Amino acid sequence: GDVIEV
Repeated sequence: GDVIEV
């Protein structure tokens, strides 16, 4: 899956 850091 993805790693999303915002």
